[PDB]
Amino acid sequence: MISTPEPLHAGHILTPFCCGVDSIDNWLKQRAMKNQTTGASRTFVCCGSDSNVLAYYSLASSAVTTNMPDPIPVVVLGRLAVDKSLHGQGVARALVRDAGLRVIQVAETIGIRGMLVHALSDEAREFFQRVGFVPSPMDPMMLMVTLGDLVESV
Amino acid sequence: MISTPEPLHAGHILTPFCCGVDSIDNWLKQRAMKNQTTGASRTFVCCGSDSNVLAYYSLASSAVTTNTPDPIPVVVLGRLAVDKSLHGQGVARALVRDAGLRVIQVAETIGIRGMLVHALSDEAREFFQRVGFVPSPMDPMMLMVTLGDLVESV
Amino acid sequence: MKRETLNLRIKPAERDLIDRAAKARGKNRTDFVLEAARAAAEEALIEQRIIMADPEAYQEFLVRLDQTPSPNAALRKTMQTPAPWE
Amino acid sequence: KRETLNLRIKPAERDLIDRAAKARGKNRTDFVLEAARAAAEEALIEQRIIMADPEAYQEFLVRLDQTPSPN
Amino acid sequence: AMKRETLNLRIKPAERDLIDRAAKARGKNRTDFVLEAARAAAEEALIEQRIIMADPEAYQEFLVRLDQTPSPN
Amino acid sequence: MKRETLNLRIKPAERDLIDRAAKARGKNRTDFVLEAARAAAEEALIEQRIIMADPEAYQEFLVRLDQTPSPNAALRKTMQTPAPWEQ
Ligand SMILES: CC(=O)SCCNC(=O)CCNC(=O)[C@H](O)C(C)(C)COP(=O)(O)OP(=O)(O)OC[C@H]1O[C@@H](n2cnc3c(N)ncnc32)[C@H](O)[C@@H]1OP(=O)(O)O
Ligand SMILES: CC(=O)SCCNC(=O)CCNC(=O)[C@H](O)C(C)(C)COP(=O)(O)OP(=O)(O)OC[C@H]1O[C@@H](n2cnc3c(N)ncnc32)[C@H](O)[C@@H]1OP(=O)(O)O
Ligand SMILES: [Cl-]
Repeated sequence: MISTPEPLHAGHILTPFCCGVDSIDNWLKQRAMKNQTTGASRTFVCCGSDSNVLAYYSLASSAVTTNMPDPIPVVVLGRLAVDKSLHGQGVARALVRDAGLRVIQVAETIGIRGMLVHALSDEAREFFQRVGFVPSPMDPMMLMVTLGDLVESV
Repeated sequence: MISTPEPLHAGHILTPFCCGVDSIDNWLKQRAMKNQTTGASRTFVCCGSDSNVLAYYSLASSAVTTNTPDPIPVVVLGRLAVDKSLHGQGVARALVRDAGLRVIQVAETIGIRGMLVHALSDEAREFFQRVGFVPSPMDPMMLMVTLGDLVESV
Repeated sequence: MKRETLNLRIKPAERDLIDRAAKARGKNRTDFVLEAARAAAEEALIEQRIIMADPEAYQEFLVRLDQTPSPNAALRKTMQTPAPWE
Repeated sequence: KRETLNLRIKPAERDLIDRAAKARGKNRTDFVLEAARAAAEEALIEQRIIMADPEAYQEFLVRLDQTPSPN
Repeated sequence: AMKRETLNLRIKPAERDLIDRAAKARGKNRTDFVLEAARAAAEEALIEQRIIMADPEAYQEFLVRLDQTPSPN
Repeated sequence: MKRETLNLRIKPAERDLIDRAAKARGKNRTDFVLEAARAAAEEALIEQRIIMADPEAYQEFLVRLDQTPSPNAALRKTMQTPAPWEQ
């Protein structure tokens, strides 16, 4: 059975994680623990029976601007992936909900106004649209949920 | 009085360190602890009365190779700096000796054949020549000591 | 779903360094370069701390942020569906 | 006069690189070649110093931190 | 020919020589090395101002709250 | 003093982003760019995992590595002089 999303630490077992996208498997195994300690991003993991990561996603703080207006703080949803063992069962949708609830509970600290995600393929765009993200005016492969839509959704 | 060089950790106080080269002061305060944890390089510090770093240097493993054979493992002496309070008193030369003795004690593990340093100015080249480095055939601003010269020098 | 050719101007010394690295990894030259570019591209996009918008796109973005909250059905289902970790 | 590296690339893979290059203010060629150069240096240092003997590399790291005593 | 748009630097030759060595090491031209370094530093400077230095205490609370378990209602 | 002009071809949008960052730091445009270039240059040089040699330089490097060990006076003084912390 899959544990509650918690911050990645050195006790989590990464090697067997396979979501079917090599680069996203590699990032978890090669870069995630380093990111976690340097504070580049914050990674959250679900575990199975033996501290083995079955799923993960990363959040980072970012800002949107133009051109000199004050940039808008946003949370960027980075990589998100589920072990193939758990595909087609609402786990990824539950990770997006987990991310959305984090964004709500932190939003007023530094004035987060929404959550963005960079779709890395047409497949990912379809998936992100399918759980409630919408294309941004900046880029059709850069999707968003407003803090307003998030808060009203709960 | 200045402590024995030990690996940098989070308990070391970096803010007051001033060697007179901003970029080298900044690296200690901004990048050294991050490098130490990701394992990009290994940083060694001398401390004074209150766990304040008075001096530091970094070592990293590197390799030399040729254009178009097995690359030659070397230790790179990176940034090396002494608080202005301690200038002109053999501290920096003693840090180079500390580095040289580390290189000797580790050399056989992976076949280190020498120690390199990248002179960032004519001042640094003069200093590095003054404590026993010699210009490499690759680059006059890249200086070296062979493991053979190091071992025989003790 | 079809394959495009990308011809990239490269110094021979840069090409020879990639061939040595591909050899060392037991990878074909094309896979070594494409896997390296894919990994770097996802990193470049995800790690953007400052996202720059064209001015017209930026004001539409601000219009949507300020708009009367109207969550679509998909987002409602995402946020109201209890997690497998209960 | 111009030396080329020839890639067969899926259009979706090319489109992701163009988005990443745009975000970095680099041209497509520079983004791909800089990424390949960085990966190549990493692949070659990892082979010669870590993967030739992982156990020797860990001992190297252990011994590097130990206090040097000349006598 | 269209216009060439310029950023003009007065640079000490020893500083220029250090950039040429670093660009060489990276296989980049001098212009790209300097502009890529300035772009990366500019993005860092701007995100740090708006999100950390506008209120360092608010930023730390943000980090604290981000890790706490989300519990709707 | 002994300063040269370096004229760099830049997209206006890239110039304007640097000006915004320099403003935020209370820095002059030239100092922001030169400090960023200096920091990146020392990092680029120091963190070279693979140091590439021209073939002729490489064989001289190999000759020096293999040579009969003859440590110069400066190196001998460095390695034999006790540190300030050895008491
Ligand atoms: C762009 C980034 O930041 S990373 C890119 C996204 N992640 C990856 O590509 C990694 C590899 N893939 C995976 O890990 C998974 O297949 C994921 C993350 C895409 C989805 O995992 P699942 O747990 O199977 O999704 P879940 O069961 O919660 O389904 C949620 C919704 O998305 C849909 N969906 C699931 N997989 C996909 C897919 N591959 N493409 C499109 N839509 C999908 C589901 O049908 C469902 O919508 P519905 O209510 O209309 O039925
Ligand atoms: C380039 C890299 O990768 S590391 C960068 C290192 N260089 C820097 O610019 C850092 C900033 N400066 C400093 O912190 C220091 O002044 C250092 C490291 C240059 C020297 O520190 P000190 O402790 O004063 O040197 P120390 O007292 O051990 O002197 C040893 C020898 O170096 C010489 N030396 C000291 N400072 C300098 C200098 N600025 N230029 C040239 N030679 C110098 C001494 O005269 C002595 O030679 P001698 O015995 O033949 O007279
Ligand atoms: Cl101008």
